[PDB]
Parts: sequence; structure tokens; C-alpha cells
Amino acid sequence: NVIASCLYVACRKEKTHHMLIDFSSRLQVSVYSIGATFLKMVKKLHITELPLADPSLFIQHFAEKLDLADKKIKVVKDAVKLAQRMSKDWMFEGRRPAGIAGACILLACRMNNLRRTHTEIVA
Amino acid sequence: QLSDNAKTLHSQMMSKGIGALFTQQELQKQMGIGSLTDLMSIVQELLDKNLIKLVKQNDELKFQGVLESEAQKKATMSAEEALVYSYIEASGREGIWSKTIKARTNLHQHVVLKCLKSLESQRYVKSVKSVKFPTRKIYMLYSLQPSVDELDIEFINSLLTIVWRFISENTFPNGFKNFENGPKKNVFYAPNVKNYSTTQEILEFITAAQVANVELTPSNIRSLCEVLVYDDKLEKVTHDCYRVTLESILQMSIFNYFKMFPASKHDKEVVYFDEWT
DNA sequence: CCATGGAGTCATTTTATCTTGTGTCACTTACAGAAAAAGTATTACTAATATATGTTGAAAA
DNA sequence: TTTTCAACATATATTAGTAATACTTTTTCTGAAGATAAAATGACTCCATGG
Repeated sequence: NVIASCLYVACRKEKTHHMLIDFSSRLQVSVYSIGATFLKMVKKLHITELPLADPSLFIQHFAEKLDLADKKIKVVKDAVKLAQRMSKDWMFEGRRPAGIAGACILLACRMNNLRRTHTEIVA
Repeated sequence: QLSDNAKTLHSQMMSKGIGALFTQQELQKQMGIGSLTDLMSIVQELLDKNLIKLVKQNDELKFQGVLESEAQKKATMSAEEALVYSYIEASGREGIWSKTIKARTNLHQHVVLKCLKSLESQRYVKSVKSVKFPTRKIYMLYSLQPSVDELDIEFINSLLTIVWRFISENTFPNGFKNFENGPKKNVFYAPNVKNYSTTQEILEFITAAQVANVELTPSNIRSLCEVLVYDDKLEKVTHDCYRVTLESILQMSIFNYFKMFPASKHDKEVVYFDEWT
């Protein structure tokens, strides 16, 4: 839980794609205990605001394992401006980002008329 | 018969059992009438049924009678502890130690710990930190503690300073330090005619107690006196005979480090015992 | 008193050893575990919130 | 039958107070050829007694 968050905030500040829920499954643990310890070392240190992630980053790496073909890049821009407006349309806030990202991907994918199941997305 | 030869072969054990020296040869010494694989089938099962045991020493392998106390004990013990536990009590006196159980059991230190701690809750083995260095925690039976260890730590001189005071009185008459010469007045008459030790008498004087301890042997007393031979508080003459060096005066040009004090400020000309080295 | 036996010293081999081996560019790439200390995670409480999550199941098509 | 709801619930985080236990850490703390030599070889000789 210590080396976890200590490794975490870094790749957070660099604004890359890595995710706490993703970060735990290296262990049997709960994505709470890690989250708890994390948010505590936010108190015992004093840390800047910068690490605010958006789906616009995660949709890149999520798109990688989607298989498919070159079209996804098109889908990428199809998804991106989608999610962007979704952030603008005001129903983005206060939600676990990885989920709404996957939702955007399902949309643009269907927008590009392919068949990819929900399981295949949440994987 | 399993139950019959079980109980009568337990009867030769509970009566005598040929002590600990009993090997399988003594079986044929008493009852050899049974066929080999049969008497051994029931030996094997009674050890499985924990009505007999086997000890590992010398030629062949030893057997002994065992009751349900330690039998239900070891059957209640885990498969880990199974060979471990009974192998531990093999010492029974001196105990055995951590890594030397690891090689014999062919386990890690990972697992042998938890079964030991299990035996700690069980309290059939106790942590013992012996004479040799306290890195050990050798383990003997929680019940028995015969061991090699006065004690190895302080309150030695506590009694030394007392015995010295008596030994002093044994030499010439008592202290007699007031004016220039009070001692001995030529040791009573003819100091030669007083031929005297302290030795054995110490033990009778040690009876005084006034301290928390047990008694002590003539042997260790001799060492107690050897120290004051080395400190040269007193003197070793003619075996157990002992005198004092008159260095009770040490209690209170020249030679006598005491009654002397250094200057040790300012002036740089002094005699150290270092700065040549 | 003298030839002898025994040893003590003193050349003499044969084994165990170590320093060398032409020059110049031009790139290249202290062990492990033991114990003590510090600190913490539950372990209950409301108590508001608002997602996730599961299931299920009920309700509808 | 399936789908949408719903709904039930339960974590999830704060701030506390305890108090006690258990549990991880950390921090001590020790149990290639030709000189050089070394030794076995052997002869020399002092020095022993005895017929």
C-alpha cells in the first residue's frame, strides 16, 4: 500500500494512463486499502492539484487491446470529441473515470458499426 | 492379536520395558514366539495406534511403552509437528536448536516456526536461552529443565566483598587500623606457630546467608578464591590454604597507585601510558 | 688405543613457483534472522451523501 | 424470456473520541621458461664405547 501510492502519484503527475483500480490487481487486495493509504499520504504530505485525469487519456490505452483494425483511430477521434462534449454536457462529474471512458468507447465503436460485447469492453 | 498383543506387549513395557536401552532384539528376548512380519505388523500399528514408540539410538531402533497422554498429544499434533515434536523431546535435557532442526526435518525456517509457536500455545516445549550466546532459544520440553546453568551475570562481588572481610580476620586478628601500627602485635605470638587456612570453613561461614541464593559447592568456592588470587587481594598457599595480601591497607619514592592523584591541567609535561604505543 | 655407531652439518637434486611476451590509430559500451519500537488496521458507533455492485427479482414485453 | 426497474444493501470517507489487539514494518544486533627453495640424499666427521 505504500510503494503502491508512492509509485502512483508520480505517473499521475506526468499525466499518463495508469489507474488505481488497475493498480491493485497485482494483489488480491481491495482497491480500498490501497485507496485508503493513498489518500492518507495525501494528508501527511502536501501535494499539488495537477493529477486530475480525464478519459481523454485512458481511451488511448483502452483502444489498444480492442483488437479490430485501423478504424479504431478514426473511432478514437469519434470517441474523443464525444467524451469531450460529454464533459461539457455536464454529466461527467463525480464518476469513476474508467467507466465513462469505456462507455464512450462502446458508443464510438457502435458509431463505427462494429459488434463488441459489453464483457469485451469491461475486460 | 492386535488388542491382545497390544495390551500384553504394552504389559512388558509398563512393567519394565527393558528401560530405554530396549531395542527390537529384546522383543525376541522376551516374546519371540510371534512370526516376524506379524509381531512387526503389530509393532508398526501400535506405533501408528500410539501404544508403543520408537527411539533412535545406537544399533537397531529402540521401542518403549507410551500412554494416551503423550499419545493423544502427538496424534493431536499436526503432521508437521508429528515427527518434529517427538524428535524435539529426544534431547529431553539439553534441548535442541532452530537451524539444527531445519536440516533434520528438511523444512524451511518458514514452516518450522509456526509449528513451534503452535507448541508454545501447547506448552509442551519451552523457550530456553542457555549459557552459550543468546542468539539461540534452544527448545526443550516445557516440563523438564535439566541444563548446564553460579549464574553468568552480576552480584558476584556482592558476596566476594563479604568473604574477603572474613578471610581478612582469618589471617591476623581483626582489622586494627587506628594509629601507626595496630596490626597483629607480631601476629599474637610466633606468627609461624599459627598455621591456618580458611578453605572448607568458608562453606560453614556461607551458611549465614542473609541473601537470596542457594548453597554452593566446595569447587566453585575455590574459583571464588581464585579471583581474589588474581586481584591479589589475598594469597594462595599450600593447596586450600589461603592468606591475605595485607592490601586491606589499599582500602584505607613510592609505589602505590592509590593515595596518589594526577595534576591533569595546564602544564604539558606528564607521564601517560600512551603517546608512544 | 682404536674400529665401531650415531648423529650433526653440509653439498645436491627435484620437486613447487612467477614474470614476461613487436609496435600505432579508431571506435567502442559484506546474511539472516531476532527482538525491540512505532505505528497502525479493526474493532463500533451516526451521519448525513453519491456512485459501484450484485442479485434478484420483480415487473413488464 | 428478457429487459428495465427497482431495490436492497452495502461499502465507500470525514471526525472524531476510546482501548485493545493484532500486525507489519522499521532499527539494532550478533554467529609460455628459467631463476628460487625445500627437502630428501648422502658423505664427513666428532665423538661413543671396547679387546
